[PDB]
Parts: sequence; C-alpha cells; structure tokens
Amino acid sequence: MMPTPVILLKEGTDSSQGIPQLVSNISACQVIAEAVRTTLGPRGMDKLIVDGRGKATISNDGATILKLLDVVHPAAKTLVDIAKSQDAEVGDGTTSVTLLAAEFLKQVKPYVEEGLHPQIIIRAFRTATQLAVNKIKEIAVTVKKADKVEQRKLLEKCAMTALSSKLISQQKAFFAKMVVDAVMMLDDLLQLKMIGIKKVQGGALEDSQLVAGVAFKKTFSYAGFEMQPKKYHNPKIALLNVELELKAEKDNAEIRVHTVEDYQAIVDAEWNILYDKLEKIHHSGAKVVLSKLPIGDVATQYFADRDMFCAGRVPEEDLKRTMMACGGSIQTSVNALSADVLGRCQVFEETQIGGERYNFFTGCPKAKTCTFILRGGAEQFMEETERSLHDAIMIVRRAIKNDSVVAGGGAIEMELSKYLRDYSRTIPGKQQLLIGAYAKALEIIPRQLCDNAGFDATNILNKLRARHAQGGTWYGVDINNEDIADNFEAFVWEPAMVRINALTAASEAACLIVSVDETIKNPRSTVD
Amino acid sequence: ASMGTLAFDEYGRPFLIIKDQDRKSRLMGLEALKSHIMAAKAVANTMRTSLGPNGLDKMMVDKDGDVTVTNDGATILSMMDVDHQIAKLMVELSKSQDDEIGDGTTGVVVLAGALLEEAEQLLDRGIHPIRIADGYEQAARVAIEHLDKISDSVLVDIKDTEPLIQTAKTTLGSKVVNSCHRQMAEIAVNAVLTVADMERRDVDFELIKVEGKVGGRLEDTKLIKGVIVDKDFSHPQMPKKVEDAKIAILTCPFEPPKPKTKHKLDVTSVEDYKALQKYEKEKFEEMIQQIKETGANLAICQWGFDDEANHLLLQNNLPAVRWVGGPEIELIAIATGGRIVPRFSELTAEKLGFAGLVQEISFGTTKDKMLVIEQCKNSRAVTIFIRGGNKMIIEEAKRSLHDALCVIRNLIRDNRVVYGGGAAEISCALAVSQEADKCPTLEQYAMRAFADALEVIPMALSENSGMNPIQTMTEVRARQVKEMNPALGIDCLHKGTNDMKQQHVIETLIGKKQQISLATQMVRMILKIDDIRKP
Amino acid sequence: SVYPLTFDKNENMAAKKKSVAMCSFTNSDMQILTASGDGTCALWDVESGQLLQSFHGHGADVLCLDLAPSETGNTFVSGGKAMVWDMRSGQCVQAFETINSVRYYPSGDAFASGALYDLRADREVA
Amino acid sequence: LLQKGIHPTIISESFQKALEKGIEILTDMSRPVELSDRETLLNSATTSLNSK
Ligand SMILES: Nc1ncnc2c1ncn2[C@@H]1O[C@H](COP(=O)(O)OP(=O)(O)O)[C@@H](O)[C@H]1O
Ligand SMILES: Nc1ncnc2c1ncn2[C@@H]1O[C@H](COP(=O)(O)OP(=O)(O)O)[C@@H](O)[C@H]1O
Ligand SMILES: [Mg+2]
Ligand SMILES: [Mg+2]
Repeated sequence: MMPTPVILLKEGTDSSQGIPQLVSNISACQVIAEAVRTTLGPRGMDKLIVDGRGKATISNDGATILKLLDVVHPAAKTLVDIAKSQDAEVGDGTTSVTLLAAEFLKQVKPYVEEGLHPQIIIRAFRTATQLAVNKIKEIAVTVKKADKVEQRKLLEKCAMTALSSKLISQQKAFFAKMVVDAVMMLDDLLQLKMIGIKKVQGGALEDSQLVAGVAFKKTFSYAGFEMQPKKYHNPKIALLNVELELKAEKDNAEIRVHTVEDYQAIVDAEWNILYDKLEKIHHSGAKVVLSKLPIGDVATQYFADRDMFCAGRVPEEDLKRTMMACGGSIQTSVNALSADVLGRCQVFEETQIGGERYNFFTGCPKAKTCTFILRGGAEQFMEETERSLHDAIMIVRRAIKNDSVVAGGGAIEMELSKYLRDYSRTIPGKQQLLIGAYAKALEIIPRQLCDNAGFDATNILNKLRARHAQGGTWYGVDINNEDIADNFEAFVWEPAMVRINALTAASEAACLIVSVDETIKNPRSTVD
Repeated sequence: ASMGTLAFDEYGRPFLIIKDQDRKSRLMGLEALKSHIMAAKAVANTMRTSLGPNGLDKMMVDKDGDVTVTNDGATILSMMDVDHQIAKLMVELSKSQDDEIGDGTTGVVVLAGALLEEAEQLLDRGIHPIRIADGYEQAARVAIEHLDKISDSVLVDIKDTEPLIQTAKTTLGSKVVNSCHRQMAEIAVNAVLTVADMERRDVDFELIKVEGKVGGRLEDTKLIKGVIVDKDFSHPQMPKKVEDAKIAILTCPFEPPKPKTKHKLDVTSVEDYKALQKYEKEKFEEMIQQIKETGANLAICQWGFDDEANHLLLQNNLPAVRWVGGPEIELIAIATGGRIVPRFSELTAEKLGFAGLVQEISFGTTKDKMLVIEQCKNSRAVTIFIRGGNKMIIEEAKRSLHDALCVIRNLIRDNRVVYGGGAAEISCALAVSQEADKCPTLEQYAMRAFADALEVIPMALSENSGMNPIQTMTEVRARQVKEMNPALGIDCLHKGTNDMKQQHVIETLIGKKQQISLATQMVRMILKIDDIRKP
Repeated sequence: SVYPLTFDKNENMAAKKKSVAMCSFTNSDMQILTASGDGTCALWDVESGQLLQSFHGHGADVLCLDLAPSETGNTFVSGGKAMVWDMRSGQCVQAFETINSVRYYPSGDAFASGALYDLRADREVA
Repeated sequence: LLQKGIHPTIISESFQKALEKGIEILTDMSRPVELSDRETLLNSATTSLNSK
C-alpha cells in the first residue's frame, strides 16, 4: 500500500475481502452454532447467561440463548436473525435452524477454499431446498377425518414432542393435556393475549393449574376491603373503566361561589356525584365490581356495606380476559348498566396461592380464554416453564391450522438426506457434489441427538442410513434404548411446517452468507 | 476452561464474535456441574448446623451494620450477600418453601445439598445428569407416596386444641422462644383458630396483627382479641380508660369541608365575612353534635383534626383518637363490629362498633403510649403483642410466631400429619430402598443416591445433638425395619425414647411433601445447567 | 440560594426577604421551614420571627422535605425514612420505611419519594 | 467417611488393614515368572508401551 496523502475512506476503516473473509464468516457461524449444540433433544442441557446487571437467565430455548449473547459479527448475526424468524413464524425449531445453517456452511467450506464460485453453491442450495420442501409436503402424514378424538390425540402428541426437551419433560403429559385444553377454548384467531400466564413462587410443578376462566392477583385493596365477602355463588360482574373516587370534576374545572350555602351545596354535590355513580353500579344487580382505574376507599367501604366486591387498578389485559370469559363489556360510563353489559360466572372466590392472594372466576361455560397459574421454586424456574409452555402453545396452534405431521428424532431428515443423495446421483457432477454435501449436512440433527445423549453417533447413523435405504421412512433415534426406532409409532410427531420453515430459513441464511465477498466496517462515531 | 473461544482467525485477521468477548468467562461440561455442586454443598453445610432443637442461630449483619440473630433458614439465606448463581438458586428455593408452607425452610437446603453431593459421585462414574434427575424424580414420587401412606390425621376442631398445640410446639422447639414454648404455641393456635374460615378455607394473615415493643419480659407476650393501636387520646385531659365503649369509626377529618375540585369562595362584604365565621363555628358545633347524637362513647378518626374539634370533643365527654392508620381502622372496624363511616351526616347508631374496654397503656419510663381495644363481642381480628429484653429477640420471636401461624394454617388446609425427628426421612429412605431393588439396574444408583441424601436429616439432627450420626441413624433404621413402626426418630432432646408418638414430635404432611418436591425440582434444574457465561 | 448583597432594589415593598437563618415557603405565607444536618426540622413565624416548634423525629439528617398541598396545618412530609407530621399536635402522625427527594402528589392522598406511597393505606403503591 | 462422624484415626487404621488384605489378594493373583521366558517380558514391555 501507499500513504496516499489524501486517503479515500475515513481513517480507521477496516476491509476484508476474498476467500479468507468468507472462510472466517463460516467459522463465526460455527462458533455461534456451538453455543446451542447441547440444548437439542430430550438429553439436552440448559444454559445460564448473566448480563451486566448481574441477573442470570436459564433457558433451553435456542432463540433466547442467541438473543442473550451480544453477537457483533455481521455474518454471525444472520444465525440469530433466522432463529428469531423461526421463533416468530413457528415457535419451535430455533436450535435446528442454526445447526442446519452452520452445518451447510461447514460442508461447503472445503469447496469454497478450492475457489468454487459462490453462485454455483447458492444455486445448489436453492435446488436442494426446493426439492426437500416438496418431499416434506409429499411424505407428510395427514388424516382426512376431522375426528375430534383423533385430532385431540394428535395435538397432545405434538405438544408432548415439543415439551420432551425442557425441565418440565417429566410432567410433559400433564402439561401437554393442559396446553391442548387451553388452545381448544380459543375461538377463531388463537390470540396469545387470550391465554394468561401467571407465575406464583412456591409449590411443585404438578401444583400448577389451568383456570377455565380468568385469575389475577389482588391489586392494592384499600381500607374496608376485608369486610367484603370473598365468595359468591352466582355473581354478576360489572366490568368498568371508571375512577370511583372523590376527585376534581375536571382538570381545568374551577368553582366560583360567594355564599356559604353555595359552598355546602358544592360539597354535597361532589358527594352526590360519587354516590350516584355507586348507586347506579349497585342497582345493576352486580356483586363483583372490577375497574381499570383506581377505586377509592369511600367506594370500597360503600361496596363492603352492600356485601359487594371491588377491585380497582385491574390490568387492561386481565380485564379483557375477564370480558372474554364472563361475557360482558367494559363500560367507561355507568349510566346504562343493563344486563347485556354485565358478566356472569358460576363461582368467584379469593384464595391464597403461595403467600399471594388471587381472584378466581371459575365456572364460565362460554369462556374463550384461559389462565395458567405456574408454580415453581425459583423465578427462572417459572420463566423457563413459561417458555416451554409457549413453545407447546405455538406448536398446538400450528397443528390446529394444519394437521400435517412428520416423525421426529431425525427420521424426517434422514429420509430427506437419502432422497437428496439419490437425486444428486443423477446429475452432471458439478452440482452433484454440492447436493451431496447438502444431504450429508442434513444428518447433523440425529448426530447431535446421539452426541447429547452420550451415544455412539457413527453406529446409530450407520444403522439409520441402512434402514432408510433398505426401506422405512419414520425411523429415527431412540434415546431411551440407545438404538433406532420407528418414531412415528413412538408418537414422536412434529408438524411439517416446523421442518419446512427450518429448511427454508437455514438455506436462506447459508445463501446470504455465501453471497458476500467483502466486509467493510466504518469507524465508530462518538465512541466516548 | 475459561475465556471461551479465541483464535483471531486462521489468516491473522481480527475474529470478533461477541461484544467484549475478552472480558467474559465461560464454563463448559462437567466442570460447571462440579462448581455448582460444590457451591450448593457449601451453602447446605452452612445451613445444616441450624437444624433441630439443638441447632444454633446465625448472626446476620446487613450493609448498614444492623444485626439480625435468627434461626429461620429462609431469613438467613435472604440476608446473605451471595454472588454465585447457584447460591441465589438456593436462596430462592428457601424463599419458595417459606412462601408455600412457612416452615421447613432449612430442610430444603440441606436436602438439596445432599442430593447434589450424591449426584456428584454419581456423575464421576459416568452417568448423564438427566438420568440422575429422572432417577431423583422417580424416587421423589415413591417417597411422596410413602409419606401419604404413613400419614396420620388430627382433629382441627376448637373444642380440643391439644394436637394443634403439640404441632405448634414442635415447630417452635428449634427457636429461641422455647423458654415460653407452651404459651407461644397456645397463643399461635388461638390466633389462627380465631381468624379463619372454618370450612377448611384459607386463613387471612392480614387479620393477624403482630406488634413488638421492647421492655418487659418475653413471658409477657400475650394474645389480644382486639386491636393494639400505637396512638393515644388526642387531648391529654380526656379519660385514659373507656368501658362498654360505643365506637364511631370515621374517615373524615374534623375540619370544615372543602371540595376536591379547585374552588374559590369570594368574600365581597363584611356581611360575607360574618357569614363565613358563623359557618365555620356552626360546622364545628354541628359535627360534634352529630357525633354525640348517635350515642357514641368514643370516636376514632383517620385524618386528624384541629383544636376547636379537640376541645369540643373533650367538652362533650367524648374520648377520641386521631390519625389512626388505614389498616388499623379496618382492624378496629372488624373487631368491634362497626361500619366505617365516610362523613358525619351518614353516622347512625347501628354503625357504631362496640368494645368492652378501651385503655391507654404506658411502658415504664419511656413517654410512649399505645391504645388497646379488647373485650369485643365476636372479634374476628386478633393482635399478638410481643415483649422482650431487646429488639433482636423481639424480631426472632416475630418470625418464630409467624412460623407457628403458618404451621397451624397448613393444618387448617390439610389435617394430615407425619411424625418428625427424622422418622419420616428414615421411612422414606427405606421405601425408596425397597423400590430401588425391583427397579432395573441403571436407575438403582440414582434411587439409592436419593435415599442416602434423604438420610441426611436424621444424621444432621444426631450431629447437632452431640450424638454419633452414623451409629444412631443405623440403629434407628434397623429398629424401624425390625418392628413396623415409622414413628421412630432421633432422640434429639435425650428424653430416653426414640418413638416420636410419645414425644409428640408432629409435622404437617404438606410441609414434608413440599420440601421433597421443591428439593427435587431445584436439584433437577441445577443438574440440567452446563454452561455459565458471566461477564 | 442566597439573595443579592443588598437585593439591589429601592422601595419595592417586598424587599423584606428576611431569611435570617438564625428552606421552603409554606403556602400560608406566614411561616418559614428550616431543616439542618442534625436531622431536626424547625418552624418559624416569619412575622414575629420566633421558633414555633421543632420536629425532632429523624435520626438521620433530613436531606429533603415537602409541604402540604395547601396551608392545611398538617402533613409536612419530610425525607431523612418518610415521616408525616401535624402542626396541631407536633407528632409523627404517619411514617414510611421501605432518600433522594420527596414530592407530594397534588391530589393530597399520596406522595412520591425518590433509581410512591399512599397515605390512605400506609403502603407503597408505585 | 468423615462427614458420617468417623474420627480420622479409625479411618487410617482401617485403611492399613485394607491395604494388608489387598496385598494378600494381589499376591494370591500373582503368577511366578522366569527371566528365561522371553514372551512374558515382551508382553510386559508392550503393555507398558501401550499407553504411550
Ligand atoms: N422423544 C423423542 N425422541 C427422540 N427425539 C426427540 C424426542 N422429542 C424431541 N426430539 C427431537 O428434538 C428435536 C428438537 O429439540 P428441542 O430442543 O425440543 O426443540 P428445538 O428444535 O427448538 O431445538 C427435534 O428434532 C426432535 O426430533
Ligand atoms: N423435639 C424434637 N425432637 C426431635 N426432632 C425434632 C424436634 N423438634 C424438631 N425436630 C426436627 O428438627 C428439624 C428441623 O426443624 P426446625 O429447625 O424447627 O425447622 P426447619 O425444618 O425449618 O429447620 C425437623 O425436621 C424436625 O424433625
Ligand atoms: Mg422443540
Ligand atoms: Mg421448623
């Protein structure tokens, strides 16, 4: 190089180009994939990440682990992005996507080092991915009967498969039944905001319950609250968005009087306004009053004197769930509290759960919402239980959308690898090597499963390859018996969309990484 | 073993992946498990000396220098300044046990430490930690089923409080209040039974007010079936004792009314000024006369009041107290059976509470006065007033009494008990032992490790009592095997018998089951962690 | 904040700033409120110039304090611990313990202490 | 052993007894060898070099 008295780019700009740059990109992708390798399979392990604030997060979820890592390598961030994409679109497979992408890049690295043109590799990946997706759609097993029992069993099996890698895998049948029950009560959109997740410290995992209704924590009761009865047997619920307090009529309001009689009249008028609101609420027949805005002590004592229940400052989403379950309407005005806008539940009760008070609305027959109350011995315990249940919920929702399943345990990918190898053996030969590399790369997941289980990956892979070649589509890794088994008959079921999205995203990430040849890093501005 | 990956590329170019990766540490594989296991072992061994009647207390000092002398394991772990993440997990486990049950916050830590200690030597022989966790889950299920099998029911009725008093005494035995043991157990049982929904429903601890004042003696602690207020009569010359008091509860200050909205009252002439003065005087007289009309012998406010109202209250023979807090207002209304009135115009005779005695209490040469309201008709709220020679024993008595209240609450929720002193642990270990023999070989090691970890509680009890742990534990286990009697435990008090039936060492089944469950789940969670990425 | 050496004014009818300091203007502009490093609050009558009454209730020094929404003869939240006093009786009528600064909520039922307490429940609300 | 409540002197004497018994057992398993037996010497050398 030369000093170049006036330089072209700003001083401090770093540029890397050529084969070394792409090889380094592949190595960075390998490094990222290594961080989630041991989290895959029933024998997977959890990771603990501590941030600068000292708060530790414990997760088996690949997307969460990748997000927590402060990745700054531009090529490595693609793996995190595709993990986020897989979590958003599907909700499961956030580790398989990264493993597949890194394995693709690793398999094609030797060809890159030989000077092979990246466009050829990109075309080979596109062809292989299209063929693999078509094969998945072709061989996916579906039942065209719409049988309720069969559909529920399929959903439960999919939830169990999605759950048999987390800390709650011991109670996976229990939690899968809970998740299927929760999802089946959503109406048509399967909105996630309609499934509440409450975490209460203390108690065992089996103590966790699903409320066929709505439940939320007690919200800063005022004085006189303890005189209110805490159990009703057919209450009418008045959902309100109203501040039941003595307060200024308006922010800009001002009262100008010149007589003590008018002063007393104004005071009595404020009191009468509050009491008129309370009386309009009371005459509606409602026994439980929930408000999004604060309810004052005067209103609390007024309701206590009438054997009523009040709870102010209820969170908005909890009020929405209460409306969806009991079947009323949130009223910003109490002037027309007809029976149409009043909720109704069979039993309302306030009980204690692990040192916290919760309000229970059970017995709703037309409920379109749920509430999970999760019990655990630690904060991160409950958080990871929530993450596992979220994975199961996404899986069950996707299965509701389309009941197409493929066998897990790597069986689907071994079948895809065999199909792609057979296809590659019938092409000129420049694309043959790359498609064969793709097929070999698809074998990472069963190998990773065997490695995590402490198995002999080579022997299991050889047996799987021979079995698939000689006949058998759903033969995968059997973790319990340290052998191979028909995973379809073992009910290791995954929705086809999970693997479809995984292959698509991994191929797109690999093609994007390979397509780059130069990286330019401008100097940081305002480093401070 | 640390610093993660560091290659700087196979071409010499910079190789940066994670922001500030050269100042971050990482543990991988079995070394992380060993570090976590030894950290948990250290925490558990610190806790294990405070187990049982002979356990010793810990002296906690916070960052401000304040001193806390306590035996409560949850409190000790909460006040301990830990940085290791597994220690934080132990602290959270203790807090969870305290929240769900309230008793046995030390047994969970010791059990988890023993479980991880056994899992360490199981890992050294080449067993996947997930397999150890599965074996622990199976053994925990077996132990819980056995606990249900050997459980015994007790009577929770108020006509016979002997089993409840025995359970409270067992809970309080390890605490410093064992000098006043029976009195403390009696007051705890009476307090829980007084404020509770009888149909096996919950117990609202907000109805139990626990107050501690230094001075006096620990034996002076008593249960008051009313409310203790940290206030006194407003005017110094009002009578200090009211009998058969008709109590008026008010949340309106004895001041001229003012609108909440921004208001300006315009005085435009001398006649307006005279009218305003007359209105003020008449408002004071009217509120006092309205209070007097209902027949009240005593008025309790929440927002204080000014001199004119004070002198009118004194003049009309109406004792009154001001600035009573909201929770205290609620407790007084509940105990006295009277409603809470928001303004004078709404005050009637039927809203008056009734108390047999309202008195002002002095506390020696201290200038402090506190009000007592008691002798109510059907008081549904109680106050536990704790006295002691120093504030530290007062705090310890507070938390010990909270433990007793939690235990009686658990008995209210479920009335099945299991005899303590290590008898439950020994029987569960035996049951896991037989259930391991039938099980195939691979899970046998995990089940027997679970049994050995369960055996730590009787050994810890024996060691704390000066007795030889292994010999006594083996003898008691052999005695349990010989004659079918799961009530044989460790004679910590050297009463001469190992039968906890006669020694009346009684613990709630819910507490034992919750201990086993929480310990197993935390151990599994720790066993599943294999990487640490501290900054 | 110290006023100018002579306030640089001539017959403004409000040059009587006083502030002898031998603080915060109360709403009824007849009294002045001083807290020192000893942890004791002081009430002075600006007209007479006399120390009305003191408020020895803070073991730690009162870094900040705030006044009632109006004259109100009471409130006086003082942040050493948050303590509420009543000038009609001179006692800590209401105390809190869970201080950068204390600000009273204009509604009158609460106050915010400095990285919120409710007076009608003796408990933190936010 | 110490955690069980055993003085670290009973452990030492018991370990001495176990060592003596183990010496007896190892001597029992032993087989006489003659330096003329070249095959055994070669096998011993190969076993020594196996791990290197
Ligand atoms: N019972 C099982 N037996 C064998 N393999 C399983 C079983 N359950 C799940 N798997 C495998 O685990 C993989 C997914 O692991 P997991 O961590 O649960 O989700 P992710 O795909 O997000 O990593 C799937 O490829 C599936 O084949
Ligand atoms: N009188 C007694 N005799 C024998 N053992 C007892 C006696 N009282 C308590 N224990 C035992 O001491 C153990 C510890 O109880 P304690 O220290 O009171 O609470 P924690 O379980 O929180 O440590 C219990 O498991 C119990 O079995
Ligand atoms: Mg999954
Ligand atoms: Mg105890």
